[PDB]
Amino acid sequence: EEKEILWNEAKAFIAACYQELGKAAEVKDRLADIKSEIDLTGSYVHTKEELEHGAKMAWRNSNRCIGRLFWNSLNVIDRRDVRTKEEVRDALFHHIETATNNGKIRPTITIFPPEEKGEKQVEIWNHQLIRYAGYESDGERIGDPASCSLTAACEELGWRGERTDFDLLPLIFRMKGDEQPVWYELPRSLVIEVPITHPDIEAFSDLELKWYGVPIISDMKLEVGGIHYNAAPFNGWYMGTEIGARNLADEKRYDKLKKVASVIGIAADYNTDLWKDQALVELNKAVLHSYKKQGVSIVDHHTAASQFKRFEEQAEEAGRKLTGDWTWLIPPISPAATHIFHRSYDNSIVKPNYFYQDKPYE
Amino acid sequence: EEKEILWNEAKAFIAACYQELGKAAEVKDRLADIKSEIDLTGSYVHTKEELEHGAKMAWRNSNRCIGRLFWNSLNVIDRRDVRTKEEVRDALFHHIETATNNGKIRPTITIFPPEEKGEKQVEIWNHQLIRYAGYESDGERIGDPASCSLTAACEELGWRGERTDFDLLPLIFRMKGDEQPVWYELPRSLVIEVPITHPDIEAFSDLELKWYGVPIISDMKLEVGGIHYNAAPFNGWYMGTEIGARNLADEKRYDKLKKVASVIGIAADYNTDLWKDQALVELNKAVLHSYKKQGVSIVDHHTAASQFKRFEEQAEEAGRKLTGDWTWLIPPISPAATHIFHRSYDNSIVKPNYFYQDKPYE
Ligand code: HEM
Ligand code: HEM
Ligand SMILES: CNCCN(C)c1cccc(CCc2cc(C)cc(N)n2)n1
Ligand SMILES: CNCCN(C)c1cccc(CCc2cc(C)cc(N)n2)n1
Ligand SMILES: [Cl-]
Ligand SMILES: [Cl-]
Repeated sequence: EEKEILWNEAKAFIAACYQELGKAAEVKDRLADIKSEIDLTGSYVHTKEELEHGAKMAWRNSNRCIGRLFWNSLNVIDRRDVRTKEEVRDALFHHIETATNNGKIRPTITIFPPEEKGEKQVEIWNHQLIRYAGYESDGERIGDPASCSLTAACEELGWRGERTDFDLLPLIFRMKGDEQPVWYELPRSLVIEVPITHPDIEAFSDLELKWYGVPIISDMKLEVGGIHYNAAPFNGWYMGTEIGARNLADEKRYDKLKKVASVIGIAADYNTDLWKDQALVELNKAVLHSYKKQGVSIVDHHTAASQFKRFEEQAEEAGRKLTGDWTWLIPPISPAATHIFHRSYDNSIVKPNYFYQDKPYE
Repeated sequence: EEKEILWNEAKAFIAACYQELGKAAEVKDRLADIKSEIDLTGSYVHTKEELEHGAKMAWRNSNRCIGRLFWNSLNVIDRRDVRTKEEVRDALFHHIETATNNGKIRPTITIFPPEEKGEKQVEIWNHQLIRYAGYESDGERIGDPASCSLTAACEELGWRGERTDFDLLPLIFRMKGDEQPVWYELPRSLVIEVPITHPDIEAFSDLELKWYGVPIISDMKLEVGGIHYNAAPFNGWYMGTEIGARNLADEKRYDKLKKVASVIGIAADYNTDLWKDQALVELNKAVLHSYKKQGVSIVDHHTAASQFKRFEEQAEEAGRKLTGDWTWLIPPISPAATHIFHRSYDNSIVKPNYFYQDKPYE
């Protein structure tokens, strides 16, 4: 069954990929090569062209992603050659540096060797390559609650956080053959962070808020033509609402709305004053202002939705079916102000794509 | 097939209704009475208790409605006795008066005779009993665009609007046997309206905005135990976002955000300033403030979601499955600030319920 699944996925991907690349005449011979390769080895190896276009198609097929207009300019780094934990570490350091690009963020994916018999070659434990630690002990909450379990797992391995609200977690990953992951502290020179200030309200800096520049998801599986790249971290630039309406605002994250209300000079006592909504708007204005002022890439949700509208138009013009997940495409601030809110989307799963996988901690 | 559908729906409804009312021992005899009644007449007649509880269950089963905590206090008015258009008109005038209750809004439904062989006895053309007219001619848009087709249909029948931005549409409905609906101007003494002002910004009144107090949906079908009450107008009180984030804000409705931005003293030039979000918050604050100041019932979306959370808890405690439509339950302002955003809902259809039906205009 395994090989049959692989071969069927392979035929569908190669046909589609080569058609898009204008190389349809080569499909037959390539498929023959593949079929024999599967027969002999139990798997097959993507050409660099297939891997690159496959990663791009996967992004294009990501139903929940509003940022898909730019799918074809994804920067794909082929690291299927890595064999050592130093090579992996250095490839991850390099991804951060090249994606960050001094603030002019480049959407990038680094692709490590794929699973073989479902056996992972490299297993990345981080949810994002750059993320803050979280702690909870004796009623005291410090840092990002979303990172509590990973933070505890790191501290089991000999790492120790300073217990600031913004401790950078180390990179942590496990190699095939090793029982325990290794961890490496992030060189701070690699990590751009942005202090949050407000364009009009000087007191906003009193909150001492900041966030990191580049979100780099490192725990999803890239699937291309039946091959499972469980380790393939990717990044874009932030949409401001992710920081201002979720990371800093959610009660189960940094939970800052009451403190925001206070610094902007409004009462936080009555639902009918809409103080939470007002605080959310000002926090989200501060986030965009701060990233722009520092020269770090960011997009606001209105511009992002406008770009997504163009992605819809491009899909129809290219004769491709559009798929989307309305519940994730609408922004968490003023969603009815975007065209997304007012239409529906087919939530069908198309491959290549990115998929969740089980955490090795928890 | 018709009678079989009716009989099956009847058995399911009577069993459930009588169980909830603690009258399960009476189910068998009542069902016998019903089965014979269907045999002889082709239909059956609800007792006043069944009709009342059926209307309440229907509201309780309305997946898209955040206001369902109060389903059991719905005020049901049985008008299955009406036969003349004057009786219908007067029943609709009465609904407005009793539901309005001098501003202390009472959720109310008035139930007219049901369809017989799919033949309607009374056909109400209004979408809501109280709504503003809309006009479009030679590039000029006046009033509420959502009412353009109904307004044109009214003016075909001899009505003429003053072409203000807030013309009250007449009541319009058709009786069985008549080819044309009749229309009746609404007595203004029956209609409470609220001028929109802002608690802090005096200039807000310069926009000369207002809205009506009571939303009374009059074009949905109530279905109870296989009986189709196509004419059964119902009302609640508004959630403020319906007025401030949709009716006055949508580009295809009153489209006021640019004018709001100007009166609150902010630029409306850059997406990254989040001027639309800021305008939406202030407009929505003004709406709540204005209804409260005038003593007209209204709920803000935070309080409404808190009530809905209690509805969820009540459902589990009563051993009833909960159904909901996430896409409609989340408010259009700060949805992630509500618990609704962070969970999922089973969107299954349970009867009794309210259903869309074809418009007789358009
Ligand atoms: C260029 C800037 C980008 C922006 C602003 C953006 C924005 C977003 C947002 C807001 C989400 C919603 C998920 C959440 O909030 O937790 C999302 C989902 C997603 N994005 Fe993007 N994205 C971008 C680039 C990328 C890239 C480069 C990839 C991969 C190559 C990608 C793949 C995805 C995937 C797979 C999801 C769904 C994750 C899930 O199911 O939980 N995005 N994106
Ligand atoms: C008491 C105050 C009430 C509030 C604040 C409320 C709020 C809402 C809101 C915001 C919607 C979303 C639909 C839209 O925005 O267009 C809705 C849907 C609905 N409500 Fe309520 N509601 C209330 C009372 C009632 C009552 C009394 C009934 C019937 C007895 C009812 C039946 C429904 C139905 C059937 C829908 C779905 C309509 C559709 O599918 O388009 N509601 N409600
Ligand atoms: C619902 N999403 C769960 C968390 N995961 C797996 C996830 C996956 C993709 C994107 C996100 C949001 C963080 C993010 C990532 C990227 C690549 C870009 C961006 N603007 N924001 N999160
Ligand atoms: C998506 N809804 C389409 C318009 N319809 C049919 C509809 C039906 C029920 C409720 C609404 C919103 C207006 C309304 C009605 C009622 C009874 C209460 C309320 N707060 N708001 N609209
Ligand atoms: Cl994030
Ligand atoms: Cl309305």
